[PDB]
Amino acid sequence: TREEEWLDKRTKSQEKVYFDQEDRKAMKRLLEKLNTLEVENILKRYHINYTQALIDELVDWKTG
Amino acid sequence: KRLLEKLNTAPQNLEVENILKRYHINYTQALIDELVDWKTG
Repeated sequence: TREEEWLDKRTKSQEKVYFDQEDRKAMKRLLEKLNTLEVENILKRYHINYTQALIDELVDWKTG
Repeated sequence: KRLLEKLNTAPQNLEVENILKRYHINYTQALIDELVDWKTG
């Protein structure tokens, strides 16, 4: 017999769901607002899609 | 002058290739040769 806990959980649960969606929109809006290296060039010449991880290894491979 | 006139006239390839394998990206000998030359440069 604990109804106070029931209301407390309902409050935290619904608030999280509501603001969780708002967090997504907030990131998209601020990201769109903010929108408006040797290994990087060589790979672009070969028009090969390169991930950030691959760039790190090649740089480490040279320095190492 | 005479000696001056006379002077005037693989593993790294495997390392880079293995890396390109892990990312399953298309690799060509020209790219590997340049990266190898890029390492020495």
